[PDB]
Amino acid sequence: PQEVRKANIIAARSVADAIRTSLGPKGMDKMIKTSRGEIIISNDGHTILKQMAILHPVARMLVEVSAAQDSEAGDGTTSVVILTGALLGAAERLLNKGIHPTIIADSFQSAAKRSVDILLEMCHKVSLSDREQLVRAASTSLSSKIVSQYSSFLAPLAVDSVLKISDENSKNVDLNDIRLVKKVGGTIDDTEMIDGVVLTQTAIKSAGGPTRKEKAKIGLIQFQISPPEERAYLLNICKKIKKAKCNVLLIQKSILRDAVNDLALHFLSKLNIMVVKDIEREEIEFLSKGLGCKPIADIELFTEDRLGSADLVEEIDSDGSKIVRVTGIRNNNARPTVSVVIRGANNMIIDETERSLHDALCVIRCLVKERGLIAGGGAPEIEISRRLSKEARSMEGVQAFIWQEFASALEVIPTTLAENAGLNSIKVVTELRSKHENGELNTYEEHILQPVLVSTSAITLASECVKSILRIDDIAFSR
Amino acid sequence: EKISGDDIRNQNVLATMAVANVVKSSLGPVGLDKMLVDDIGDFTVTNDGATILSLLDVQHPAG
Amino acid sequence: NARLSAFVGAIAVGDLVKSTLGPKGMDKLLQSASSNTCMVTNDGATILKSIPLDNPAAKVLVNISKVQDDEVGDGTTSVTVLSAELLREAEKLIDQSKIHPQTIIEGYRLASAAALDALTKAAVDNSHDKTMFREDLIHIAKTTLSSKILSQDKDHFAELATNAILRLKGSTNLEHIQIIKILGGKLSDSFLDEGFILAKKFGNNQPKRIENAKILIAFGINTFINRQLIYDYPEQLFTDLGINSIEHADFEGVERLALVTGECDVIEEIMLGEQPFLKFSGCKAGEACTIVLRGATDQTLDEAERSLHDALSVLSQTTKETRTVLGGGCAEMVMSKAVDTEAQNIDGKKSLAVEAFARALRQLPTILADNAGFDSSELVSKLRSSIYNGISTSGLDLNNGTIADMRQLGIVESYKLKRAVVSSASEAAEVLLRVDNIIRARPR
Amino acid sequence: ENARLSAFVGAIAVGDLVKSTLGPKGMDKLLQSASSNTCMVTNDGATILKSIPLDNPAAKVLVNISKVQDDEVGDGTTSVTVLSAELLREAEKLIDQSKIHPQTIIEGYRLASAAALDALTKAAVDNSHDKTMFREDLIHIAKTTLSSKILSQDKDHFAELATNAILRLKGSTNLEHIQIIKILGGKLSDSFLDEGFILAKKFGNNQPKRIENAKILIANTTLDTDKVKIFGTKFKVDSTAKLAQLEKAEREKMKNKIAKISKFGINTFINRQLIYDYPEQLFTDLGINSIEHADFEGVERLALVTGGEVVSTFDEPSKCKLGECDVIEEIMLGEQPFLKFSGCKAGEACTIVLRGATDQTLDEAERSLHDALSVLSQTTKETRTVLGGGCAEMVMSKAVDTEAQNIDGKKSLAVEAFARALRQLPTILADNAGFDSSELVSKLRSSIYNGISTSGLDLNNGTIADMRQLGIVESYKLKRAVVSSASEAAEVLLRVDNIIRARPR
Amino acid sequence: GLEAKKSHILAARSVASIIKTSLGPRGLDKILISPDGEITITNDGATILSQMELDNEIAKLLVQLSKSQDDEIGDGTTGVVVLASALLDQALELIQKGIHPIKIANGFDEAAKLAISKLEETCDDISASNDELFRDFLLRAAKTSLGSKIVSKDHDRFAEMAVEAVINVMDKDRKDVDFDLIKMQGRVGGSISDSKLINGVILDKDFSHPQMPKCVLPKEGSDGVKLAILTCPFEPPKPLQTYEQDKFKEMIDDVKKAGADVVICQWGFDDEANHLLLQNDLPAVRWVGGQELEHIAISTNGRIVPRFQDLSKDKLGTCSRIYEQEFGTTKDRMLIIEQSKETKTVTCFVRGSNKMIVDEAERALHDSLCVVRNLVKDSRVVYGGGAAEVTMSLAVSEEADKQRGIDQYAFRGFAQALDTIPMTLAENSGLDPIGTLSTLKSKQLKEKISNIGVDCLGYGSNDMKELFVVDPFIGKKQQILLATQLCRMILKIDNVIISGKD
Repeated sequence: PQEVRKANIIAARSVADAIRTSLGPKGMDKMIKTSRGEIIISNDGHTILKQMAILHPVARMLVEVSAAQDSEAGDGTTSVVILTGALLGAAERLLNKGIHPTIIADSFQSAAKRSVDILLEMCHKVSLSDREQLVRAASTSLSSKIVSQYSSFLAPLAVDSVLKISDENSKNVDLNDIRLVKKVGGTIDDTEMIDGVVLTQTAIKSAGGPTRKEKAKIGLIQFQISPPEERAYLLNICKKIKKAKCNVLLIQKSILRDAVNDLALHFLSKLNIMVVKDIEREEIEFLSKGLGCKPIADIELFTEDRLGSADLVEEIDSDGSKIVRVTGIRNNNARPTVSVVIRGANNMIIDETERSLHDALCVIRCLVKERGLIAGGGAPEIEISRRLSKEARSMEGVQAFIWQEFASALEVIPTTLAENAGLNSIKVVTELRSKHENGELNTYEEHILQPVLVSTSAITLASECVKSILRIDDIAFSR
Repeated sequence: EKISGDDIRNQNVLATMAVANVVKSSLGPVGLDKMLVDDIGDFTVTNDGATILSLLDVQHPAG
Repeated sequence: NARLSAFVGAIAVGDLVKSTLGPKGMDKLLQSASSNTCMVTNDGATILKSIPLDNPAAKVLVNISKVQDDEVGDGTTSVTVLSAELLREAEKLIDQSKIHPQTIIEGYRLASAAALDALTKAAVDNSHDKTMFREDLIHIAKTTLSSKILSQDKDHFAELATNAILRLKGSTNLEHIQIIKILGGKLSDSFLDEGFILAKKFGNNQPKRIENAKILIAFGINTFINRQLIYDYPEQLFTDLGINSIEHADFEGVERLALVTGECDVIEEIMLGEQPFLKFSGCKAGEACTIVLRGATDQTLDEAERSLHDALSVLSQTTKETRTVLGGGCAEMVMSKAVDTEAQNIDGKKSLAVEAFARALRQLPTILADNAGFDSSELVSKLRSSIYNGISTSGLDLNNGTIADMRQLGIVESYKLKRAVVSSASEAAEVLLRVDNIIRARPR
Repeated sequence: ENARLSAFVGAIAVGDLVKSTLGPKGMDKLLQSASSNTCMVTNDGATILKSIPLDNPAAKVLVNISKVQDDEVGDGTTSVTVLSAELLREAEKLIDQSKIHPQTIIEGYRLASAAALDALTKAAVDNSHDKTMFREDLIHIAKTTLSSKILSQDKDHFAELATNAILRLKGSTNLEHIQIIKILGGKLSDSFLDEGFILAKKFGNNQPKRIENAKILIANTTLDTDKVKIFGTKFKVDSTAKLAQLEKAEREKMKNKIAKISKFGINTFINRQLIYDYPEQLFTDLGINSIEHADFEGVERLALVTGGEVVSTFDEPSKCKLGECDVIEEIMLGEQPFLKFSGCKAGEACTIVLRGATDQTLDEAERSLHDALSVLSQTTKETRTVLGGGCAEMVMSKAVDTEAQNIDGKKSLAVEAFARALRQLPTILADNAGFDSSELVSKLRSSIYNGISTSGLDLNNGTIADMRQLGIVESYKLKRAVVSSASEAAEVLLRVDNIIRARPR
Repeated sequence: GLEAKKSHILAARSVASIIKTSLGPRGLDKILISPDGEITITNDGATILSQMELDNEIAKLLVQLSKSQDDEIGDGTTGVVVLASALLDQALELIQKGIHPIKIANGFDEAAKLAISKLEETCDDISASNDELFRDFLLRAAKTSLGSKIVSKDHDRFAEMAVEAVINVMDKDRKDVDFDLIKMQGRVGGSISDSKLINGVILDKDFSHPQMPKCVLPKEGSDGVKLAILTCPFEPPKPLQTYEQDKFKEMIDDVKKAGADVVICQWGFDDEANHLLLQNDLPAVRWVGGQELEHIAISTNGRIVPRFQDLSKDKLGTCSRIYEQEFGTTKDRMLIIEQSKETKTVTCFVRGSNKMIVDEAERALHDSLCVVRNLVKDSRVVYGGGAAEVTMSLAVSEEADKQRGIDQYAFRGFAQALDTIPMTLAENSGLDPIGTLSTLKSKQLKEKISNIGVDCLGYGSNDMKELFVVDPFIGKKQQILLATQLCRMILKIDNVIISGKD
């Protein structure tokens, strides 16, 4: 049964070694040409593994590991693939010695739990009450992005956004509740928090639309205003909405029929009922959470108890933007959320700006689950191997040899960082271990910092990945 | 198919070299022109190197 | 040609699930033509039903595994592997051992009686000190939850399944325990509730809390239950009359209500997992419980459903039969001694047939030590020497790697579960030994 | 892997050639040559193996092993190859299911072979009954050997000494139990027989001439004048007296070993070299008797008759195997000091003291005596038989199963598989005779398993019958010769991990 | 520079992997077939490697080194080759990481020197413990090599033969044992219990005519026994019976004036030559090899006489006596030449009932005589059998963190390469190599620093210090030096050039 595992390890090692060249900003970029003729270029490990269309069944698990890497930690999608292949490469000599993969798999889970406590003792203890390190963490992370001078004002906006939803014991917080709406026009210097909610579209541009209303109710309605005499059919639709005093109508976007008839615009103009159409399907679940409302399919299902409250609903005047904002949801059951509007002249600005804020919110969220940060650049990978050197002598049996090979696989990550930078691989690693007798974590003066959750999740996900790889002893066709 | 290592690196250099060697004759006002034939069989005669690269059909990511 | 295809074809069936046996076992992966349906699971019933087989003799073990899954739901892998080991040794019993095939059948019949007598003499139950009997249910629940993701929190899940069965005190029917699976939260957040949590609400707009309600399945009733939907106008008319109507009641929900109630003291509506729930209170001698498991993803819940249903099905049978035996390779080792004991007086042609059954009993713990990373021939032989003459207590340990007592480590098994495995597996092997030829009619 | 396959499948294919020829009812085989007109048919197992050319380098080893049985005895050569081939069939099942070095399994065969030889001894019978007729024939043959030898002067006295030196042994017939003392200035007719082990060159000066309840310890050390050659070693000393002081410090550490001698509870110590007066003086206060000039031969012959062992080092106090003798008497005969031992535990031995007129008559009398005792003692292991008919083959099978009770973890399958090879002999005999091997052997093992089983293989009626009533017996010498040869044959093949292909001719 | 570094590691690994299973007393034997058709089976790695004829350029270095190991030590045959392959396997992982090959060569040289100083502190003294305990090591030295053979029953007899032989041929000044001064001779037949120790050359002879006496008379209290060594044949002068007889009377006068009892020549003799030598009680010896004459002058303190006119009484070899002693049942009836004084050379007499037993006993005695030389040359010794390699591993690995730079990884790879021998002994003993290696390291740290090795042959327990199992330190030190010397020469050659066969 070893021929099935050895074939999967070698096939997965070639994938990990291929992504290994993409580690770091100076790493080698990989090209993938789709059958349709599209060619993409980037160093992202999650994008390469997704568009590669790997036919190997076990190698497809790296996509799920890279997906959870960006969803939990938010960084290290390339490093988790390298660490996964490092354990697979070290497991090749383990099988040659006659070791069953169960001991190999059970030792990685025990070594991953002990590696967390080693990093926590060497990590710097920080708290969320201090905003000095929270602003500098997100500001230096944007040095790899187009934003440079405007990144100074973007850091405190992301800090105050997380501190409201972080609380204390909440631990993990869903990132889908943070919506970044990009729109052409404006600039980066203009930002509005708008903690109530922010939509993705504009308002009615036709004649008669108020486009602004004060003290209105907001609710989700899946109905649509359409003809089947036609004004009498549309009058009963607007009359039932007036019964619950709902001045804000949100209609789900559908290409089947229209949203609101022009005849109904004159009816709602006298009642001062604002209408916002073209609501995307992705925002249906979003608006049902922060606003605390419920999707309403029919007109009979529409009730007053499912309607929220809005202080002032207005359409902000801006060049090529016209963004509508809502403040003061006034809902005790529904917790508030953060929706930030992104503006810029070029389309390439608001695009990368949204992705740049994603990595900034993840690193800050890493401090919410587990506080503290570890300086990157190969420091946590080498520090663990330094502690496991003397600990390997305290073990007994087959596992004693695994601790030595586990620390050897951790050296692959700092070695790749030296290779992609043009410096000598071994020479740089020896200089770091030479000064380890004096310095410990010292990169601190270079304003380069990394959260502890990235280094913790990379070891945990890679330990379970390789554990599940050795569990497949056969490949069968079942349809 | 997947090709890595120095084998694909040499093919990328020879591919750009083949494309470069075609346009080296049109460099400068004293240079020589060329004819670009399509699948229909027609062609054109021009000394401008900017219009040549636009009408030249080459399948290659670096091309 | 048929005997060679039936023997080898059945071993290939056991070679698929050989890694799914034991808590240290491994997961098997399957891939269809669409390649997007691949799922990683260790369930033996899922592997056998999903994989198509053109061998007609292999289809017999598939239907037999379905009967074993309906009685308990676990141990289906051990039945297939044990049936495959009897056929693997039968190849040596026929060719080179000069044994009649019917003699092999009669050999397992006399050997099955010795295996059942070994489990009877080793079955010890304690009627007094129910606290000791409760601990036995905890150790049995740990073996049922093994091989599944729930093994992480199984230490906390041990008291969940044990205390749940103690709240029944009645028929073994599993319709009293309703399983509800809600996303979010860790697995350790699951709790035991006797209030009969309902996944559906009642009425359009009606009061949540109801006191002194009268449950009527369909008068002066405060609660109405209907199987079909409800029209708009009477739903509003029922509110003015003070009658609360319940909708979307399936056939499974009606059978659970008949085992509880009618009238109830308090009906409280709670919000968990973003969905209205109904927790009843103040029933009349409620025998029903509700276990709400909190998983991370739908894939974790789908595997936890049948994992908990199979664990409670074995604990439900422990109420009728209180006798327990020591597992973890110890149960198969004790039965191996009774086979060689009755081999002292035996006929000529039946001797090698019954002695082959003794080695087949040690093949099940042999695979258990394979997936555990240890050496099977080294560890089992050291235990066999101690069990050989007297002093039989300890059994195979899958963690430390030494010989330790199963009673001290908390590893025990039910007597009713083992007698069903030795039975069904013996009857499954006798069918395939009889067939020397297979004739299929011309299909249309 | 092909090295073991050539040593197993290659050997089994050659072993199965003579396997069907075992027994008078066994099969036959034709040996064909290139010209095909020179061929022949024979049932001999040794002829078929040697005539067939074998390019297998592992099969050539089995041919040289089978030649040992022909030169040592020459009977049952086919049974040795068949039994050795069955050991490879069980060893192949132990290896392929393990893939560990067979040397560990080889150690299990040695422990199992010891239990097989002990089971054959308890059930062994003999034709030695009515020894009165055997004693009259032993004295007549002994006088025949004395012809042409100087011992022919008196036949009656010398043949009587050899008669009482054999029948009175009741044990091993090896010449190491018979001590020969040769002295000068005496007559051959004055020779006498003594049951005690006799030395010469009496030990000690002030030591007593009588020792009661003596214990025997074997050790090798030099307590007198250590550091034999001091030449060449650099000596830096202020005075000459420091050189002799260094030897005293080296001998001072020997006091701990002398103290361990007293801890053994022994009253007598034996050493090959000499002993200085100071460690000898301490032997008097501790009650230790110092015996010197024990050489080597006389040590081995004394340790076997007294039930002791020989060791040159001390591993740990109060752990050893010691012999004992009740009375030690110091006498003098032939103008030479002699020693006399008596009262040994289970002591079986004798001493023949011959008095010659010169050195030529002494050497010729001892060599001619060993040739006469070898022929007479040859009949002790001859004609002695055991119960046959597959019984003794199954008795060795159940004896190994007794060893399978207390056994190590890795040696459990190695020893148990040895009993399976012993049960392959009745399986082969049942197939060659035309009977059912599965029915007969299974019913034969069930009866012999526990108690009161005289049954055996009966080929006339095709069933299990009592061999004692039919009078079916086989020689005990053939039993030990085949098992010992097959045990050594399996060692030669298993100890070879890799087999290089032989040069084709 | 590309495929050479990868091929040299795999070529030397496959050749060294042959004798890995034969290491130790439990190591399995092999079947060797000579080109003449003789089948030999032995566990000695020197016999297996010497019989290998191959064109592989890398594997030829194993044969060139093995020839010098038999003379210097003799026990470094299998152990060094396995240890040398361990340094090559660890160097292969460094080449893939970009480590320079000469740095690997110089890294193992500096690491070997540091491990020697560590064992110098933990070694123990023999003669300082006791004088008789030293002889107990010599008695049990040959018992270890002979314990795996039938010879182990009579092993007590062969232990005393090696003690008295080395003392005579070796002086405590230089402490050197020359192989040329030890004559190894054996024949087929007899038993192993009749082997005797002779202080001089044997020189088997039938004494020509049977009337000549089998013993040499003292000749009226003369000093020793004078023998004549002639490098020229005995023939009448040429560029008839009475002519040659009269010429023989002039040449025999040189023997009578010098007083030589026995005459030894390199060439045959005539019939009338033995007639004059018979009445004078002068036994004739003919057909003597050239190398046999060298052992005669060294043992008897004689000289080489080139011609007949140079024969003198001072150049005559002196011995105690020459007699013919029958050995067992063999009809050859060899002779014994004794001395009674300490000589500079000895001759080993070994017999056996089988041709293989004789050859296996002569080679086992060769390694036993070399251990005695190392025990006298170096009193400090260490406990082997797996305990020495683990001690060297923990010593280099501990000093690896203290030495920074590139040599930090060179010390780690050198420490892991030293773990191959105890794991190989653990594999050759039928035990878990990884599980046993962790046990030996745990007992030498948490408890106390001591020597506990892996048991190849079944013993009572661990801690061979209790069983008094000793190995020479300078013998083990010579093995680790030849291993690093061989590992460099393999790395120092990156080129492979071979021509065709015409």
